[PDB]
This record gives sequence, C-alpha cells and structure tokens, in this order.
Amino acid sequence: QTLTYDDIVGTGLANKCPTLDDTARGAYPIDSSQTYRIARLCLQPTTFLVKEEPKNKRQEAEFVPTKLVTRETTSLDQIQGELKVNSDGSLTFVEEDGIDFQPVTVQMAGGERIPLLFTVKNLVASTQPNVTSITTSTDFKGEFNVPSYRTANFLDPKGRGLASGYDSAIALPQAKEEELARANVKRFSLTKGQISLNVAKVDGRTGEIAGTFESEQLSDDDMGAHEPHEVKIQGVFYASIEPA
Amino acid sequence: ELVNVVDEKLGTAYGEKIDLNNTNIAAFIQYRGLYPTLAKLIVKNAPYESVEDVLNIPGLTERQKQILRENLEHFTVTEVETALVEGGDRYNNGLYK
Amino acid sequence: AELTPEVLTVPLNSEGKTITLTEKQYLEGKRLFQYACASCHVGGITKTNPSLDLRTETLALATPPRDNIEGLVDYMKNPTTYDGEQEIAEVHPSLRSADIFPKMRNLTEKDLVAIAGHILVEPKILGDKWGGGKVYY
Amino acid sequence: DQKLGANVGSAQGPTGLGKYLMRSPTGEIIFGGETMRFWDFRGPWLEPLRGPNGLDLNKIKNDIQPWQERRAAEYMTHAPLGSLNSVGGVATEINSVNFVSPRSWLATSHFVLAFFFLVGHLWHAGRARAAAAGFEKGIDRESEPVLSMPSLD
Amino acid sequence: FGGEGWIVSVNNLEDVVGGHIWIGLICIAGGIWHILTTPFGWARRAFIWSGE
Amino acid sequence: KGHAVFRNKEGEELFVRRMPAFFESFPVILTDKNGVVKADIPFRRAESKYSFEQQGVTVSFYGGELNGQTFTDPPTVKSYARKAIFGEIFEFDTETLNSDGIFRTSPRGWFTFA
Amino acid sequence: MEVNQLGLIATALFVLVPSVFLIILYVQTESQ
Amino acid sequence: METLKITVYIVVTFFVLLFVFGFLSGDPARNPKRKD
Amino acid sequence: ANLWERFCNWVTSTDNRLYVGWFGVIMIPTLLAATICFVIAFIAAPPVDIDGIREPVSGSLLYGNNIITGAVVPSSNAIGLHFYPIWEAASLDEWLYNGGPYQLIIFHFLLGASCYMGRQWELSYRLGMRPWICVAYSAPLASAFAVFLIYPIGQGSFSDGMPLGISGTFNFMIVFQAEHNILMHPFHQLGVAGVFGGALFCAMHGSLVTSSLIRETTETESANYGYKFGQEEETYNIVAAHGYFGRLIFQYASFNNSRSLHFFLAAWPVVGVWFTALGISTMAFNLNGFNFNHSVIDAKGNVINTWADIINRANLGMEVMHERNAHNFPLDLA
Amino acid sequence: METITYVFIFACIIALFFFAIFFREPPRIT
Amino acid sequence: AIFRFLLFFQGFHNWTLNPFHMMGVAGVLGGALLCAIHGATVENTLFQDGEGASTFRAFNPTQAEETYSMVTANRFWSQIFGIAFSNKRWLHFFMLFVPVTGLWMSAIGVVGLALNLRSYDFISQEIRAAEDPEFETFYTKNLLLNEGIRAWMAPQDQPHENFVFPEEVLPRGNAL
Ligand code: CLA
Ligand code: CLA
Ligand SMILES: CC(C)=CCC/C(C)=C/CC/C(C)=C/CC/C(C)=C/CC/C(C)=C/CC/C(C)=C\CC/C(C)=C/CC/C(C)=C/CC/C(C)=C/CC1=CC(=O)C(C)=C(C)C1=O
Ligand SMILES: CCCCCCCCCCCCCCCC(=O)OC[C@H](CO[C@@H]1O[C@H](CS(=O)(=O)O)[C@@H](O)[C@H](O)[C@H]1O)OC(=O)CCCCCCCCCCCCCCC
Ligand code: HEC
Ligand SMILES: CC1=C(/C=C/C(C)=C/C=C/C(C)=C/C=C/C=C(C)/C=C/C=C(C)/C=C/C2=C(C)CCCC2(C)C)C(C)(C)CCC1
Ligand code: OEY
Ligand SMILES: [Cl-]
Ligand SMILES: [Cl-]
Ligand SMILES: [Fe+2]
Repeated sequence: QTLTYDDIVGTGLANKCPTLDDTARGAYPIDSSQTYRIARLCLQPTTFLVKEEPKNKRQEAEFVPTKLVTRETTSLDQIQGELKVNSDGSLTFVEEDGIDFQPVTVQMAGGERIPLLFTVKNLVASTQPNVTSITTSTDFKGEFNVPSYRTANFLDPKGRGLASGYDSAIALPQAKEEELARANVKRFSLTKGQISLNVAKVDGRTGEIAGTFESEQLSDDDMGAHEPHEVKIQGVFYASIEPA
Repeated sequence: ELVNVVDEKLGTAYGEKIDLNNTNIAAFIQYRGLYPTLAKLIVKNAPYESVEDVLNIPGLTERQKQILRENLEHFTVTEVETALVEGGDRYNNGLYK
Repeated sequence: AELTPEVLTVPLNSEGKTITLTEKQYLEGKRLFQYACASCHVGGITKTNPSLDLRTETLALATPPRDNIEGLVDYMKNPTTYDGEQEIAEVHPSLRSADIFPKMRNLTEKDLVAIAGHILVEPKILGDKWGGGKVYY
Repeated sequence: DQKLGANVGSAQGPTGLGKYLMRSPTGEIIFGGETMRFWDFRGPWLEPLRGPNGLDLNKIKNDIQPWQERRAAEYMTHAPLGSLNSVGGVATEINSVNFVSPRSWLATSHFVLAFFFLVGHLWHAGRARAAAAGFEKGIDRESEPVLSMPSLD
Repeated sequence: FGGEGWIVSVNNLEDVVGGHIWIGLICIAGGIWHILTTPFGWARRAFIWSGE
Repeated sequence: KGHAVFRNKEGEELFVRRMPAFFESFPVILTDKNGVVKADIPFRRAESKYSFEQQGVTVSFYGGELNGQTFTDPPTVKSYARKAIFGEIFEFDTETLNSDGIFRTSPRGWFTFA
Repeated sequence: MEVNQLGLIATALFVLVPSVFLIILYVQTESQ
Repeated sequence: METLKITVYIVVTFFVLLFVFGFLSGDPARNPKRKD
Repeated sequence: ANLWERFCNWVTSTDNRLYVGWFGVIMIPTLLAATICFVIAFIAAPPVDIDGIREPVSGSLLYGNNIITGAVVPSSNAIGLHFYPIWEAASLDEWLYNGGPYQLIIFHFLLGASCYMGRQWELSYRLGMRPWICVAYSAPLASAFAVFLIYPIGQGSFSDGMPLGISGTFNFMIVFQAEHNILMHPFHQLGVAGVFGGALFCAMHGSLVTSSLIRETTETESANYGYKFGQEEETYNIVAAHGYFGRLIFQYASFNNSRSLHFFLAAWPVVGVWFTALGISTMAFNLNGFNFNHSVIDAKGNVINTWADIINRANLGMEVMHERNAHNFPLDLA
Repeated sequence: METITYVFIFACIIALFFFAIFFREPPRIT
Repeated sequence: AIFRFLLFFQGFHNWTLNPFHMMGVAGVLGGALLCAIHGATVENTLFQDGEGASTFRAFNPTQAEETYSMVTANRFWSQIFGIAFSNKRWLHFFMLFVPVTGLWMSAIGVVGLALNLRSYDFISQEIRAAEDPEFETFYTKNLLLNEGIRAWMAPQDQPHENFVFPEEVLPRGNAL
C-alpha cells in the first residue's frame, strides 16, 4: 500500500524494486501515433558472476559466483527516458537520466575483491520489430556505456592521478621510471556493456512491467593499472510507462 | 605509448581558451555576460563542431547572440575528452577556492 | 604603511567619479560586513558559491558593473546574477528581502555605502588574500 | 549545480560513488560525500524531499523552494564548529566571524560536568563503603587484614 | 546507536507531552509508595545507608 | 648526461629551482633569471597556467653524453626537469646493485652521526 | 614485501645473544 | 547468523545476571572488618 | 552452605592468585573477546574501507604491514554510528570489508576496562584498603573513552575513532591538529604539563629517595638488598632528602610530609590527564583551540603574521591532504 | 618470513607474561 | 613557536615514526604512569596513625616506621595486575630510570635529525605502493599529510628561501 520512509527506513527494502502480482500477465497497447516515456526504471541485481581467467592452456573460462561485500547499495532506480516507436514497429528506450550507476565490490574465492561500476549509462535498448503491444514475451536488448570506475580527480595512495596528483613515484626519486609507467600514468577507460530485459509481467491497466535482466560489462581496471574482469550481472527490473 | 590525456590537452587550445566541448562551467566567469545563463546553454547543448555553431543555439536573444559574437575570440573547440566531461565534471570539477 | 585617503578613495560610480572615505566609515563597514555578510563572504570568497568572489576584478566584469559604490549599493538593494539576467533577492540578503533576511531590516543608506567601501577598499590593503581563499591565509 | 544544468542523480563522483546522491547501507537514497555518515538526520527543511526510498529525485528536480535553499545556506554557514575565543569555523579559518554554536557550548560544558560527577561518584561511593566498614582512615597496624591471609604463592 | 538514538530520537511534541504525563504520574505514585513503605530486606542488604 | 638548459616557447632560458636538503620531495618550478615563475608541473591541472605544454618548454643539453641534443615532447622534458632539481643529471647503473632509487648518506654523514 | 634479507639475521641475533647472556647468568646463580 | 545472535544474547544475559545477583548477595558484608 | 553461596565466595575470594570479583565476571569475557579478535585481526584481517569510499586500507601483517604500520582499521564511514555486530552482516567477508572487528574490539575493550577500574575498587574493599586507586585509573580510562567513543559520537562516525595501530595513532593525531588546533587548546596544554610534570616528579622522587638510602649493604652487592620485604623500618632518610632538596631550592618548596608528597604525586598527572581527556571530549563537539589567525594587523591593515599564522599554514596542508578522495564539498564540517 | 618473525616475538612475550606471573619469585615476609 | 617546531618535525623529518622518539614517548608517559600509580598506591595503603579523617596529620618525618603497608600494596597489585613491586629500593630506582632513560633516547634521535638522518620511510612499502596503486596503509596516508605540511608551510616558514608556489603546484585532495 502506501509506505512511508519511516516504514521502510533501515529494512533493506529501499534497495528493492517494486514487483507486480503473478496475475499481472496483461498487455500494454502501443499506439504508434503516440509518444511514450519510461517514467521510472528500476534494476535490482541479485547475482554477480565473474569470468575466471584460466591458465596458458586456452582451456575454458567459466563465470563463477561471488560474494557481495558492499551491502544493500546496488540497485539502479529513478531512471527515465523516451520510449520511441520506430518505423519497423520496434520500441526503443533511450535513457535520459536517473540513478543509473552503483559502484559494487564482490569477492571471489581466494579473497580477490572485484569492484565494478554496475551501470546502464546512456542505455539504448530496443525490442524486436512490429510490437503492437508490450506482453510477457517482450524482450529489450541494448547497450550502455561503462565509464571508468574512478573519475579523473581520484588520487591513488601515493598521490598520483589523472586530472590531479603527482605524475611520478616521488618516494623513489632516482628509480628508473620506465618500470613504473603503467602505474604512474593514469588512464580513463570507456567501454560498452550489453543487457537483456525480459518482460515477464505486465499490468496493462497501469502501464507497469516487470521482469528479469542480464547484463555483461567490465569491472574496474584501476585507471589502467591492471586488466579488468568480465562480469555478468543478473536480476529483476520494474518500469512504468506513461504516455508522453 | 602511455600519455596523460589531460596534460596533452593543456598543449592544445584547451590550454589557452574556453573549450566549449570540455572546459568546466566556472571558466565562463572570465568574461562579461556569459555566466550563469549563457554558460548553462553552451554546456547543455551537446558538443560543437565549430566555435561558431554556438550562435545557432535555439532560443538565443539578439542581445545574447551579440555577447557570444563579442566573445568568439575567447572560445575554442577541441575533441571531447571523456576524462574531462564524465562525472558531471563540466559542472563541478572538485575545485573550489 | 597606514590607512590614508589615497587608500580610502574608491570609485563612486562607473563614469569615473570617486569619493574619499574616512577611517571612521571604513571601520564601520568592516563591522557591518562582519555583522551581515562575513558568514558567507569572509576574506572576499563566497562559501556557498566559491566560483563568485568579491575581488574588484570580478565585480568589474559583473553585469551591471559592481566595482563601485553605486553598483554595490544597488546590489544590496536588488541583487542579481553575475550576468544581470535574474533577480535573486529571494536567496540573497537585500533590502528588497529584509522580511526574510532580518539582519538587513535596520540597515540605512549610509550603512550600505560603508559596507561597499569596505568591500572596495579591502583588496587594496590585502591584495591577493582578499578573494583568494585558504591558499593565501 | 542543478541550477547550472547538472543531472545530480547520475553524477559519478571521483570514488565511483555518487557525487551528490548515493545509497545508505540499507539502500535509502542519501546525500553523498562525507555526510553519508549523517544520513539519519531528519529536519523540517529537508523532509519534504523524502519519499519512501529516501531522497526523491523528482522532488529534488522540481519541488525545492527558496526557503529550503535559504535554510540550507544559513545552516551550512552556522555549523557548530568554532574556536575557544569564538572564531567561527574550522580551525584554519581566519578571524572575522565571532561565533560558537550554543549546541557546542551546551554540549561541551555538560560533558565536562558529567565526567567530573562520575569521578565524584567513584570518590564518595568508594569512601562511603570504606567508612561504613571502618577503614577509610587507613589500615589498622595491629590487625592488618592481608597479614592474616595465606600467601598467594 | 546510529539510526535509533534511544530517547534522544523523540521527534514530535505529542510524544514529548505524552512521556511527561507518564513520568509525572510515575513520580507521584513512587512518592506515595516511598512515603508509605520502608525498604525491603534485599534492598537493606544491598546498599550502604549513610549520608555520603 | 650534460648540462640541461630549459627554454620556453619565447626562447627565454628557464632555471629549475633546486631541491633543498630538508625536502624528501619537491615540486618542479622553473623561473626566469629574475626568479619569476614561468613554468611548472602542476598538481591540479584544471586551472594550470604554467604547464610545460602551455609554455612550450624544451630542454637542450650541453656537454656530457647528450651534448647538442634537444628534446621537445613534454613527457621527456618533464623527466629531465625532475632530475634538474637534484642538480646535474647523470646516467646511473641501477641493475648491478639492485638499487632502489632512494638517497643514502655518505661516510661523512655516518662518521658524524656515530 | 621486498624487505632486507639481513633483517632476519639481525633480528634473530638481536634477540638470541643478549637473551642467552641473561639465561647463562640466571642458571649459574640458581645452582649456587 | 541468527544462531550466533541468539547465542550471544544468552551468553551476555547470563553474565549480566551473575553480576547483578552477585552484588545483591550481600556484598557490603564481604570485607575483612565489619560484617555490618 | 548452598551452591550459590559457594560460587559467590569463590568469586570474591581474596586467595585467588588473580582476584576475580563481580566486575571480573564481566571484565574477563569482554577482555578475552577483544584480545583474541585484535590479535587475529592485526595479523590476518583483510583491507578495510575506513572512509566509506570503496578505498580499502590494508592494516594487517599478512597484507604487507609491519608492526609499525599495521592496524585494526576503524569501521566504514558509510556505517557512521550504526551498531554493526557480526550478525548484522550478510557474511563475514562483508563484515571484514566494512571494518566490523574494530567495533567488536573497542566495545568489548571499553567495557572490560571500565570493569577493570571497578575491579580495582572491589579488591581494595576486600583487603581493607582505602578505595581511590580506581580514581587514578579513571584518567587513562577516560582518555580511552575519548578517542574510541566520545570523539566518534561528536563527529558522527566510528571511522574517525582512533585506529588500533601505531601509525594509525599518528594519523589520528595529525588530522586532529588540523581540524581542532589541539596544540593551541589549553586542556591539551594541561595534559602536556600533566605528563611532562609527571615524568619530572617521577624522576625527582626516585632520585631523591635513591639518594638517601641508608647504608645497609657493601659495594659488591646491589643496594636493593638493603630493603627486606615487609620490614617495619624505612630504608631512606626523608629528613636527609628534605635537607638536600630544601637547600637545592628553598626550605618551603620542599615536602617533609610523606603523605602530602605522595598525594601530590597522584594528583598532578591524574588531573592533567583528566583535562586532556576532557580536551578530546570537548573538541569532539568542535569547541576547538584558540584561533589567532591574522590577529595582528598593522596601521594600514596588512596582516603581520605570528607563529600562530605559521602553525595555521601547517594545519592547512594537513587539512587539504587528509582523506584526499573523501570530500566533495568545500568545508570539512565533520 | 617477516610476518613469522613479528608473530614469534609477540608469542614469546606472551609466554614471558605467564612465567613472570605464575612462576615469579614469591615475595615472602621476612 | 615550539608547536611550529613539532609540526615541522612531523612534516619534514617524520619524527613520530622514529624509534628513538618512541622510546622517549614510552619513558615520559611511563614516568607519568609511575608517578600517578605510586602516589595513589601509597595514599590508599596508609596505616591509621591518627584519628582524623584528614590523613595528612598522621605522619611525622622523624618516625622510623613506614607510613603505608608495602605488604598490602604488593598483594593488591599482584592480584589486580599479576605482578607487583616487592622492593622499595628497586621501586624508587625504577622511577628514576624510566623517564631519565626515555629522555636520553629521544636526544639520540634528534642528534640523528641534525643530519637529516631520519627514519622517514620504509623501503619495502614504497616499492610495493609505487607498483600497486591499490596498496594503502596508514604509513602512506601519513606521508601525504607530511607532503601537505611541507608545501603549505615552507614559503612562510623559510622566507629567506623565496619559495614561490603557484596554486596549481600545491598538493591538494578533492575539494579542500
Ligand atoms: C529518585 C528516584 C528514586 C529513587 C532513588 C528510589 C530509590 C529506591 N526505591 Mg523507589 N521508586 C521510584 C523512584 C525512586 N526510588 C519511583 C518513581 C517508583 C515508581 C515506579 C518507585 C518504585 C519502587 C518500588 C516498587 C520499590 C522501590 C524500591 C526502592 C529502593 C531500592 C532501589 C533499587 O534497588 O535500585 C535499583 C536496583 C535494582 C536491582 C533494579 C534492577 C537493576 C537493573 C540493572 C535495571 C533494570 C530495571 C529498570 C528499572 C528498567 C530499565 C530501564 C532502562 C531501559 C534504562 C530505593 C530506596 C524498592 C523498595 O525497597 O521499596 C521500599 C521497591 O521494591 N521503588
Ligand atoms: C560479559 C560478557 C559479555 C558482554 C557484556 C559482551 C558484550 C557485547 N558483545 Mg560480546 N561476547 C561474549 C561476552 C560478552 N559480550 C562472549 C563470551 C563471546 C563469545 C561467543 C562474545 C561474542 C560476541 C560477538 C561475536 C559479538 C559480540 C557483540 C557484543 C556487543 C553487543 C551485545 C548484544 O547485542 O547483546 C545485547 C545485550 C543483551 C541482549 C542482554 C541484555 C540484558 C537483559 C537484562 C536481559 C535480556 C534477555 C535476552 C534478550 C533474552 C535472551 C534469550 C532469547 C534471545 C532467546 C556487546 C559489546 C557484538 C559486537 O561486538 O558488535 C559490535 C558481536 O558482533 N560479542
Ligand atoms: C652576577 C654576579 C655578580 C654573581 C654573583 C652571584 C651571587 C653570589 C648572587 C647571590 C644570589 C642572587 C642574589 C641571585 C639573584 C638571581 C636569582 C634569584 C636567580 C633566579 C634564577 C632562577 C630563574 C631560578 C629558577 C627558578 C626555579 C627553578 C625555581 C622555581 C620553580 C620551582 C620551585 C620548582 C620546583 C617545584 C617543587 C615544589 C617541586 C616538588 C617536586 C617533588 C614532588 C619532588 C619529590 C620529593 C620532594 C621532597 O621534598 C622529598 C622530601 C621527597 C622524598 C621527594 O620525593
Ligand atoms: C582570586 C580568585 C578566587 C580564589 C580562588 C581560590 C581557589 C583555590 C582552589 C582550592 C584550593 C585547594 C586546596 C588544596 C587541596 C589540599 O589542601 O590538599 C590537602 C593536602 C594537605 O597539605 C598538608 O596540610 C597538612 C595539614 S591538613 O591536612 O590540611 O590538615 C600538612 O600535614 C601537610 O604538611 C601539608 O602538606 O595538600 C597537599 O598535600 C599539598 C599539595 C597540594 C596540591 C593540590 C592539588 C594538586 C594540584 C593539581 C595540579 C593540577 C595541574 C594538572 C597538570 C597541569
Ligand atoms: C549566504 C547566505 C550569503 C550571505 C549572508 C551574503 N552573501 Fe553575497 N553572495 C552569496 C551568494 C551565494 C552569491 C552568488 C549569487 C549568484 O548566484 O550570483 C553572492 C554574491 C555576492 C556579490 C556578487 C559578487 C560578484 O563577484 O559578482 C556581492 C557583491 C555580494 N554577494 C555581497 C554581499 C554582501 C554585501 C553581503 C552582506 C550584506 C552578502 N553578500 C551576504 C552568498 C551570501
Ligand atoms: C519524558 C519523556 C519521555 C519518557 C520518559 C520515560 C518514561 C523515562 C523513564 C525512565 C526510567 C524508567 C528509567 C529507569 C532507570 C533505571 C536505572 C537507571 C536503574 C539503575 C540501577 C542500578 C543503579 C542498580 C545498581 C546495583 C546493581 C546492579 C547490583 C546491586 C547493587 C546496586 C543496587 C548498586 C520520552 C522518552 C517518551 C519522550 C521525551 C520525554
Ligand atoms: O577529519 Mn576531516 O573531518 Ca573528521 O571527517 Mn571530515 O574529514 Mn574525515 O573521515 Mn576521518 O576525517
Ligand atoms: Cl588521512
Ligand atoms: Cl563532502
Ligand atoms: Fe615513594
């Protein structure tokens, strides 16, 4: 029903997306002449998988599970964008704005912590062609940008940075610099991720949809210091569509 | 093969002029009439392919187009540098006094 | 060095006329500036918007210009944005908004003038320190 | 910054955390930066922006009134930090503002008093016990308790 | 602890006035209690009975 | 390696300020013959005025192993400017002793201390 | 961590030698 | 996690009760001179 | 007697090698828990995001620290003052990342040391002693409460508690000076007088009694053998020690009442350390040390710097560097 | 090796505590 | 002036890291400890040598006898802390030794600093930190503070050097 902040505060529910009944299996008609918007998009991740970096034998890379260590801080919400109807009938969502990134740290077996910028920044996701309505078989697929996990002012523990900081290892005044260049020279990555959204619940009355998502993106590379990992994220999403 | 792209930018026109595609919004205080109103329009409206595209911004007044012309000599454009425009850094770049 | 009428002579208006303050008026505007302004503007910076300071050079490039008494007095009556486009009496203390900024309620025209002279005189004394922030402390 | 055109909801700060807004450990939306520690704060000027998940980006984008901006600026510039000779501000601030929060004065004075009253409790409690058993003036040389006790080793 | 705040968290005048009704009654009844009672044996054994 | 001479784009010769012995670390500041700051390696770059890129700082060597050479790319000029705070620039063998790059004192210092 | 390899021996002897000194003196005190 | 929580509540409770009851067990009389 | 009375008698037994007592019933389990957790954390604990900005600090020996740099790292700023027992974490790994051990340690420790103090009272009652040793211990105990509990409360976060380490202690000291000018605070000045003067009077008393030891031994033996445990006689000549010290200054600057002399020894350091604990506890609420920045100006209004202005320049460099990634807004208000 | 050395010395000190307390020379009233 | 000296020693010499100062800290705080605990112990093992509640009058400097009980003091500390003093001569010699030796040790460290012979760094930590941007400890955090102190205080503290530091070269974290 109506929940107040005071009802929710401290419970962990602020990190949860809204859900729809099991009887919300309707269809939302898409009026091609009309123009639409996602008034709220919520992505709540439930599992983080990291691809194993195998050995020199070119055997097999598997996605292994991980342990979240940064608590109920992972969900993207209040995301908005135009929902466009295209010529071929497909729908395209173009994100404008929202809380569209959370830094997350998971931990692998052995104790390696893997930070990542879980994000759908600049998301553009499209349906298959000729979609006269959104149904519990509707799929969006899209891609987003993954900016660097730290941004340009971030100083490392010896004071080095991109847009600020020392440009060298000042504690080793007369060391050969060439061995340290990768650490001394901060670099800002920008990469792409891919995401599937599978609508499995529709309240054709309200324009609410809900389902699951899977995304693949890269993890933090620490401003070029080491190579990132591949991450696969899975979870649930909720969105409400309003005529624009 | 490894370069600090912010240092490389200081060697371009970004280092001498207000770079409509990269410079932080506080730099528009340097010249009369630009801040806050026009600085906001400039930054908001994409990057620019040439300095003079700035006069084509929808909605300028005649007084505004005239201020922009007076200050074209203080503007440049260079390629957009991710590290300078990400994180909303064009609006707040961590620098105060 | 001492506080001399040369130091205490500041632009009255934009057209070039000047006016020479007394030591008494300077001290008085310093007190009043502490009373009414320093909470946000100590040493010529602006704590709640550090991009705008009270340096004469900055004041000069404001629209309208503010590197003179008349300009500053008018700013304390009807404040505007740096480019003159908006009135901001609602969030900046002024005589216009003495109802919501009570410390302005008692201020007289001779008071605002003293405050303006303090603002305009102080960078002649302190140089870079005025408006420079903590770098110059 | 929002007034200048920043999207304060999607602005990634240097650490990767939101520059203006982030989540608390239970997910509530809260102001970012070091103030993340103060997200439990509740006050009349701020609660209008609160929704069920914490701060609401639509209320932030649309419903902030001048009185809230005024209040926020007023309170920021009157944080309870100040010097013993009542120079308001952080320790590195120059003289100008003659201010110390009465919350500081009232908190510091009453901690000092409370602490000294715990000491007096210990003093007078210990003494009243010793007095009631009759050795508050010292040990009796002719019947020293320890002397009648077995050696520890 | 944080987010709870024991009694320091009271944030409305209804609860403030309310708890002072309880405390006033509690204190008045306690006053009568002690006027009419003498301490029980377990309490006599537990405390030191002196001015200091 | 040779005596390093620094010039800005205007051909004026600039002088690296030398590290005093108190300082474990020290910023790179070039001044003119009058001691007016003319170039530096900035910490915060967003509002730098004196960066080597902005000032067209070059280095040219006279004597030593680099005699008659001039370097113009800012990264190279910057590394030689960081050595110019130590005084004259020398080529070192760090491999043989597995040297770590951190200054030691001399027998004069050790005798005096003991 | 790239520590000093003579650190181990310096620490070991620093403990060992003075401690053995004291042990020698204590035991021969006890046996008289 | 729940099991840990309960086990610490019980342990803490047990020790706190000993403390209260011990001091209630006529502690003023436990001294070398006057048994009140 | 019955089983409860047997147990009570053992607990309060004056014949146990170590006194237990009712305070000891709480002291022992809490100090044990704190000690075990500390030792394991200092050796093995993984890195801790002290400042809540996903920038973990390594504190333990196995993660590349030594004795001097190692620490149990304070818990995350994201947690602030929230209680974070193991059972509130989703996993031990989460608990370790976020600095859980620091909470467990300091809470058990503060609780155990409070009971240590009460235990000092208790045994003094069973032995027939005067009771006020525990009051002397309250000076260091209060000091511990100030850096682990009071200062976090006023600043709103345990991530600004003192770290449990040697280098972390210095970090805490430096950041403090920058944000409170503690050196210019008179309560800290009283603490320095307390410990300097306590060291003085420590050496003074030792030297003066040592100087007036009565000849009871020969030159081939330690003079210490001139004192026999329990002996009724005194082993030095306080009159001689008064006569020496009275002349070294003047007669009335010197004590000849042993009781007065030794109360002075108790009171001086204890008081001073009370003030410096109160100094931390009140800077916790941001009543900082004197501020004379730009207090001297000349006839024109130029700033004439003093040594206070020089201190401020040092304070500013501490201010602008500490937690270099943790501030997004220009004032460091907590 | 350096971790082992720090921990060994710490361990030895804890051992010395035990002997210093429980196997002290007993003070006796002469 | 002395406070500036302290902070100078932190930023330039990293004096808190120096083991000779650490010994000196232990000797001074240890002296204060001994001062307080010996004075309190004596005041709370006094014998009743008078009938007044103010126990100071019950001492006569000519008296032969100990004014407090060494035997009860020893037992108290044995059972509280595990050991106690049992020899009053060792006790007061140790009170001389501790703070005197502490100050002597700190002197040696300062003689070192005359030559800038500092314990400023730990090489192994700098080699790792230089290579590993994710390695942070309280040691590296405090060096950044030292770097802040030096560049912000030097120009005014050593004016004869004519240090001129453009704002852009000043080490600063974000925002502040
Ligand atoms: C200034 C207030 C005050 C004081 C000093 C006293 C003092 C006394 N009362 Mg009275 N009393 C008061 C107010 C007061 N009372 C009021 C207002 C009421 C009405 C509720 C009562 C009701 C009352 C009763 C019914 C009895 C007493 C009794 C006593 C005696 C023993 C108290 C005792 O053992 O302590 C406390 C000791 C304990 C062992 C209590 C438990 C200790 C644990 C740790 C605390 C847990 C319980 C706590 C109350 C609730 C937790 C609150 C927490 C969340 C902060 C003592 C003379 C007793 C007596 O002898 O009567 C003649 C008795 O039986 N009083
Ligand atoms: C004297 C014994 C003692 C004391 C006082 C403490 C005290 C504490 N421990 Mg520690 N602990 C102890 C022994 C003790 N411990 C031992 C022996 C162990 C080893 C297993 C631990 C292991 C341990 C862990 C692993 C953790 C603590 C934590 C804590 C803190 C919170 C405790 C809490 O939430 O319970 C609150 C207190 C109560 C519930 C009792 C109140 C007393 C009233 C009068 C009775 C209440 C009845 C009770 C609710 C009913 C219980 C049964 C029911 C649940 C079925 C606190 C500082 C946590 C911590 O440090 O967080 C930072 C934590 O994570 N302790
Ligand atoms: C130039 C020419 C012509 C030269 C000729 C010289 C000439 C002959 C002149 C004549 C002399 C003359 C006129 C001199 C004038 C100049 C003069 C007065 C100089 C001033 C010099 C000066 C600055 C002196 C220093 C001041 C000073 C150190 C003294 C004041 C401070 C002071 C009293 C400190 C000590 C405080 C004190 C009470 C200590 C107690 C410590 C204590 C607890 C000790 C423990 C302890 C104490 C006991 O008590 C006993 C018992 C026992 C057991 C024990 O544990
Ligand atoms: C102008 C403004 C208004 C004025 C304000 C006035 C305020 C004054 C404050 C209150 C005065 C307190 C009285 C002293 C207490 C006292 O008498 O003790 C009782 C004893 C009895 O004295 C002893 O007296 C004995 C006789 S009897 O016991 O008094 O009866 C005698 O036997 C013995 O020889 C003799 O030594 O005194 C002492 O033995 C002498 C030492 C006194 C030390 C006092 C406290 C310690 C100082 C702490 C230092 C703090 C600094 C911390 C670090 C910086
Ligand atoms: C915080 C509540 C303030 C106090 C109190 C005062 N000022 Fe202010 N000032 C403040 C802000 C946030 C701004 C910028 C507003 C904008 O968006 O443009 C200002 C600006 C000024 C200026 C303009 C300076 C310029 O460089 O153009 C002046 C001249 C000025 N303020 C003066 C002033 C005076 C005299 C005050 C005391 C009566 C005063 N301000 C108080 C914030 C705050
Ligand atoms: C007003 C108000 C309110 C209310 C209040 C109330 C209702 C309260 C109550 C209170 C109470 C209800 C309290 C109680 C307390 C208690 C106590 C504090 C106790 C203590 C105890 C003790 C002290 C004991 C001790 C001991 C022991 C343990 C053992 C033996 C010995 C002895 C006895 C010593 C509120 C908050 C709502 C709000 C605001 C206002
Ligand atoms: O001093 Mn500076 O202030 Ca007290 O918080 Mn804000 O910064 Mn940070 O976390 Mn530890 O520290
Ligand atoms: Cl820090
Ligand atoms: Cl911040
Ligand atoms: Fe003694």
